[PDB]
Formats: sequence, structure tokens, C-alpha cells
Amino acid sequence: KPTPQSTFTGPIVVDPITRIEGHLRIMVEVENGKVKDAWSSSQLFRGLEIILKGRDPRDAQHFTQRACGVCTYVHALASSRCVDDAVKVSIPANARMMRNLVMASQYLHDHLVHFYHAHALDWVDVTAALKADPNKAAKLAASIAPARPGNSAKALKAVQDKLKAFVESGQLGIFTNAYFLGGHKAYYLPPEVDLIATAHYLEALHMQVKAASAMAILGGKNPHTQFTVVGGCSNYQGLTKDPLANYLALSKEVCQFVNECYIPDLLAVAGFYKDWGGIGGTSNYLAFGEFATDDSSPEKHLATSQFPSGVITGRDLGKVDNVDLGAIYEDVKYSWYAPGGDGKHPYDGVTDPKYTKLDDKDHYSWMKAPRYKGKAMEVGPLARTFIAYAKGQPDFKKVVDMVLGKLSVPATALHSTLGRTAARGIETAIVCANMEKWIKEMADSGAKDNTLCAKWEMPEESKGVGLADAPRGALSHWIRIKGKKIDNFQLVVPSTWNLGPRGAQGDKSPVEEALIGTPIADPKRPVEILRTVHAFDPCIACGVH
Amino acid sequence: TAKHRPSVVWLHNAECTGCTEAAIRTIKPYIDALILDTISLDYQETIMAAAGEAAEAALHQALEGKDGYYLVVEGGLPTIDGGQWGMVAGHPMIETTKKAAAKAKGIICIGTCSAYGGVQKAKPNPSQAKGVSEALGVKTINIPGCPPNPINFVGAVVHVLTKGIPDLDENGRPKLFYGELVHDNCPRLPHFEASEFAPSFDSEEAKKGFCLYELGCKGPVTYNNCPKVLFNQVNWPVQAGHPCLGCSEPDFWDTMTPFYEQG
Ligand SMILES: *S(=O)(=O)N1CCOCC1
Ligand code: SF4
Ligand code: SF4
Ligand code: FCO
Ligand code: F3S
Ligand SMILES: [Mg+2]
Ligand code: NI
Ligand SMILES: [S]
Repeated sequence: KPTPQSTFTGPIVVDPITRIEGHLRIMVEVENGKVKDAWSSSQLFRGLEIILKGRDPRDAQHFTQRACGVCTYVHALASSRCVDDAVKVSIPANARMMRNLVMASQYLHDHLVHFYHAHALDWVDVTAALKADPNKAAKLAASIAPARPGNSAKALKAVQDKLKAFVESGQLGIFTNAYFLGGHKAYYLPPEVDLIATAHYLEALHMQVKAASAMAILGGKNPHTQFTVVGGCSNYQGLTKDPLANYLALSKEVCQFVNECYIPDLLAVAGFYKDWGGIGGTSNYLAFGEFATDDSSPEKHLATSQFPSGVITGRDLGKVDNVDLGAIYEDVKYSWYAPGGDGKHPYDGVTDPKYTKLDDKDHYSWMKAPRYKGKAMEVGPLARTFIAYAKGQPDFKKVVDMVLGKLSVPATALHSTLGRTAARGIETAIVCANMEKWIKEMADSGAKDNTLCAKWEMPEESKGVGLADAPRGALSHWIRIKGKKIDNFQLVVPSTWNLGPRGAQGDKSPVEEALIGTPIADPKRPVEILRTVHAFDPCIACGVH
Repeated sequence: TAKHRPSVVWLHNAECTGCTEAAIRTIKPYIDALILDTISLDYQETIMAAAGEAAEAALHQALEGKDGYYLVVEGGLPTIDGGQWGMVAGHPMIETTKKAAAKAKGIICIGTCSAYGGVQKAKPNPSQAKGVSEALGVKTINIPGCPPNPINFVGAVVHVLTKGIPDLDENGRPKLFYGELVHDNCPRLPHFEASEFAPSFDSEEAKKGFCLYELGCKGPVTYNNCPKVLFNQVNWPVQAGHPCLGCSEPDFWDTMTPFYEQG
């Protein structure tokens, strides 16, 4: 029952970090089997902020959407909110509703794929699933989740047969050199739980198609939606009866999978890995909020987000501070940018790339280091969950308490890698619980009002900010318009907050801090590093842009 | 029994991963059937279990496979500063792609980025990003779009494995999917022909589904099959009231902008 841990002392580099978006190198120093220091080194620069200079502000959303295709949509949304603010247009109610529903659909697609397809292979030994008794697995499945045909012994055996045929083919494909091959002490699950999870991994590949189809009814297509414009949205058909009926039907199927498979699997895995509620914690959390009832200004977004905004520091859940947009800045001291760029508020942002060399601990990442009132901030589902729970948001109180009771852990146990993983599931369940209400609101609004884009005029000179809480956290785009063109356009993205390097004072970012104390059972197969890194759900194309 | 499904090595260079995401939206077949039954997907950073040295070892195992392999490339190649602004396992992306391309049975560029350079190549091109053929002087099968429809990517993969190289146009795109203009199959074409246009997004003409040409639609100059096959079995941009950006055309970020005008 002690967490497995070697006596290894030395360096470990993991490059590539797989099962993330984008290109990350993690370096750690290990002593007596525990990580004592860490570096998060982002390995690709594209320079979208530089590319945007001089362009039409209307074009920004189309470029910035291509910051990332995993968190597709969210940058188009942040850019649209940003330019809307810069031109001082208030979007019509229907456009607020449609934009927020497309975000909801994105949360469902993204979190389902993350848990199963990115994260689960850190906890689930797929080859051990071949050793499971499918009837025992079916019985376990019936005890921990709602009755469903996909959990039958016959269904689970068919999964086992497919996997056996694949493994015995000699071409292991995506499982080649998996850390669990041949057994690994850090993998705790009974074979039956491995089999249930593996069956659901395969089902989730089909279910994510349906989640993307729902999103595309409103968004035009997925990936890379095409329904937002300055002043609102273009998709008049998305306000109408039959499309919204299909959107609801698909969303209900996806939510059934969330409630029948994702949450029960997440809780089952969490129960076996309760030690991971004591590994990977950080202390400060930031959210801009999402799902606002008033998106007429950034301040109204912060105030009216149904998943609320806020700042928590020092794990103090007794106080949530308002977000001060003027207090955000980015450092470059430990990044691959020119000296002189520390301490810049994004309206004054500078993106002047300057590479040095691999593993230069003075300059080791293409990410900037965003800071808030001098502190690093963790953003994402865990940040939203703590902020909402602290404020007594009733859905978060209900679903968090459900998890705390199931696992017999306090809210403080969520300051951890297990907690970060759990929070992603908690908020997915909450989005699901709100879909019918949000769809009905938009259906009723669209039936009585087809205003979807407001009138606006391009100012000669202005500035604006667009805020969103994307699936990975607090996202902001910041524009300076001069001569009716983009003079500066800065993105500050959730993975920038989470996985950027040290700031100007040499202070570790959230992932770097979270990695301190990681036990390493086998330095050649450092799954524990992956568990924590993956729990932040990294997107390096997002983080660097 | 000695068995072998064709080996596919998938590299991610300067990309947003939207092309990987598009590929997994396939339903004919679903991605699980494809990778269990039809191909052996031997390296793919976004979904593979191995990481770090174990992942690099899996790559080398695939590249050295005696049966050979097909190469899928996602993303452009950042060439500035000796390729050092885009690295995997401490190696420049251009170096690894050059090596993999040299011995590949065939090269499929998924997306406008690998085909033609894409978003990071847009002016002023900070990283000196290039398309694969642009950088390496090798011929590629291009499946462009930002991202391409899975129908086009998976269709091309299946075609290459079972029939051979599909007929390609002058931009290296299979005519099966890219032979026709978006516009020629657009349901708003009768409006275009009658010069019935939406003058703004808030207009009654937009609500009525009039043609989006005055709002910048690049359908008339873009080769893709979007209105014919749809995305996600439900929609495409013009059906959602928005002009085509021209996203399957080379260098569209510079040739099709401003997006809301006819430049
Ligand atoms: S536009 O230039 O008027 N458009 C018309 C028809 O086809 C291509 C270009
Ligand atoms: S072609 Fe588009 S969707 Fe594909 S990697 Fe490039 S930017 Fe992303
Ligand atoms: S909306 Fe675009 S593709 Fe359709 S008819 Fe008009 S110009 Fe052509
Ligand atoms: N979610 C998401 Fe992508 C990141 N990090 C953005 O914004
Ligand atoms: S923007 Fe691209 S996805 Fe089709 S509709 Fe135009 S070619
Ligand atoms: Mg930035
Ligand atoms: Ni992303
Ligand atoms: S192979």
C-alpha cells in the first residue's frame, strides 16, 4: 500500500510528451526516487501574434482559431469577444446563447477525449485487460455504473477478443513500448477494471464523433468552427426547431455516456489511486468564468458567468477575489524571447523570439510566463471547481460533494493530480446537467427573435479584450487597433498559465511546482510524470501560439 | 500466423492538431476499425502510449521496418535558425521529416500546413515555415483544408493502400475529392446566379439564405467537396451562414484575405 518509489537519483528527460497537444519536453531532477526539481520546456514556436500585425481585425478569429484544433472554437470565440469589445458592440442575446452552447459542446467533446484517449493509458494497463474474467468484469460494472448493454459479459468479451487479436498480430501500433507492457508497479488496477475502461475507451472513439456532430449543428463544422462574426453569429439555421432537436438528441446521447461511463470509470480509477490525492498539488487558481448570462462587456462576463470567475491564493477556499484584468502580465526572463520583455500587460505585449540552445536553464521554453499580482496561477477545471465550490455554486456543491462522499476525501484532496483529473469529470457532468436548460432557452429565444448579429463600425483606434474559460482554463485575447488595422494582438492562453516556464523572480509555473515530489517507480518508464502532466491537459500549440 | 497491416508513421511538425482531430471524426470506417484492421499506426504523438525515449524508440523501429511504411505529415516545417524552432526529442522537425520522407513508400500531407505551409507560413512567416514539398523537393499526396474532411483523408489512405496513387491535380490533390469548386455544388448557387446576395450578416437577405459572395465567400475559387459531403454528417460553413475562407487553397492565409472582402 505504499506508493511505489525507486531509489533513483539523476536526471530524467521525457521528450516527446505524447498524448498531449503539441510539443513538450519535460526535464526533472530526481533524488532517492522523488522529483526534486522540474522544467516545462515547450519546443515549437509559430508566432500568430506577429502574423496578425497589420491585418484586418475581422480576420483575427480565423487565424487565432488555428492556435489549436484540440480546443477548436475557443480562440475564434475569444477573438470575436475581443474585437466585439474593441468596436464596442453588444452581441444579441441569441448570439450569446449560441456562442455559449458551442462552448458547452466543446467541453463535452474535449473532456471525454481527454480522459479516455489522452489520460487513461497512464492508469489503465490495457494488456492486463486480456487477463480479466469478463463475467466478473460485467458484475463489477453492474455494481459501479448504470445497467447498459456495452457492459455485458458478451460485450466485454468481444472487446477482449479484438484486443487479443491485435496484441497477437505482432504489430502493437499505438501500444508499442507502452509503459505498462510486462507489468509496472505503478499500475494498480485489477484486470477487470482495465477491461471495463478499455471497452469504454473504444466506445468513446465513437461517442466523440456524436459530440462533434452536435457541436457542428451550431458551429458549421468541427474541427474549426465557422459561425462567428463581429457582432454575433451567422448561423440563422441554428436558431430553428429541427436543428435544435437534433442538437438536443445528440447531446443527450453524449451525456448518457458521460453519466454511465466517464464518471463511473473516473471514480473507479480514483478509488484505486487515492494516494494520488496527495501528489501534484498547487496553491493558486484563476478563472475568467464561462457560460455568462451577460456578455455585453468583459466585466459583465466576469460578473455573470454561471461557472464563476475568481482568484484563489494559498489554497484559501474561504475567500475568492475578483479578477483584476489590469493585474495580468507576462514575463519572458526564462523564455526564448528578447531580454527587456518582462512585466508586460498584454495590451503592451511584445513577441520578439530569441532562441538559445536546448536545455539552457536560463531560457528553456517558447511559452511566456503569465503571472498575476506576482504569482503563478493554475487554470482549468480544477480552478473553476474550487472557485465555484468556494462560492457555493449549487451544481458544483452537489457534484463535488457526491465525489467527496464516494471517495471519502475532503475538498482539500482536490489540490492534487487526482483532484485535477476528478474536477475535469465533475464539470463535464455539470455541463451535461445544464444542456437541456440552455438548449430550451435558446430554442425559445430563437423562436421569438432572429436577431443574431448586431450592427457595428470599425474604429480608427481602440483596444479590447475577449475573455473565455476554455476547457483548459482562463483564455484572453487582447487587441490594439490603430488605423483600423491590428497594431498589437496578444493571446494569453490557459496552457501558458499552467505549463509556461518560471517567471521573472525564478518562480516555478503550476506544472513545474506540481511535479515536485513525484515518486518514480521505474526511471525508464516514468508514468508518474505523465500522470501529473496529462492531468493539466496540456496544449503547447495553444500555450505558445 | 505471420500477419502484417501496412505501417503508417505520422509526424507532427508545426501544426495545431486539428488535422489529427479531423481524422478521428471518420465514420467509414471509424478510427478504431481503421487502426485495428486496415493499417498499423506505428507512431502518432497525440494518441500513442509510449513517451520520451520509448516513443523515439517506437519511431526508429517503424522507420527501420523491413516491410516499409507510409508517411503521414501533419504541419509545416519551421526552417529558421537551423530548424531549431520546432523540435521533437531534441531533433529539428525538418531533419526527422527529411529522414522519414527519404525512405517512405508514399507521403500523404494531411492539411494545408503540411501540403503548402499553412498558418505559420502566413506573412511575415516568423519561423520560415514551409510545406513539405517546398522544403524537401519531394512529391506529396496533398489532402488540404484546415482541416480536411476525414472522408478525404481516410479515403485517400484507403485508395493508396488498395488501388494505388489517385489522380492528382496540379496542387497534388486527389481529384476524387478536390476536382470541383465548392461553389459549383453550393445550395446557394441559384441565388448567386440571380445576383441575390446578403449585404451584411444582420440583413434580411442573410436570414433568407442569400449568397454570401459580397461577404467574402471564396467558394468560387476553392476546390473542395464541402457542400457535397458535409462535415460531421450535419453541416458546412455556408449552411451555417458563413463565407468559405478558401482553406484548401495553397497559401490561403495570404491569397484569400481579407476574408470578408473580394480582394
Ligand atoms: S468573383 O471574382 O466575382 N468570382 C466570380 C465567379 O467565379 C470566381 C470569382
Ligand atoms: S491544416 Fe489547419 S487544422 Fe491542420 S494542422 Fe494546419 S492549422 Fe491545424
Ligand atoms: S455562398 Fe459562396 S459558394 Fe455558395 S453560391 Fe454564394 S459564392 Fe458560391
Ligand atoms: N482549452 C484549451 Fe487551448 C489551451 N491551453 C485554449 O485556449
Ligand atoms: S473554408 Fe474550408 S472547410 Fe470547405 S467551406 Fe471553405 S473549403
Ligand atoms: Mg501570447
Ligand atoms: Ni489547444
Ligand atoms: S510493418
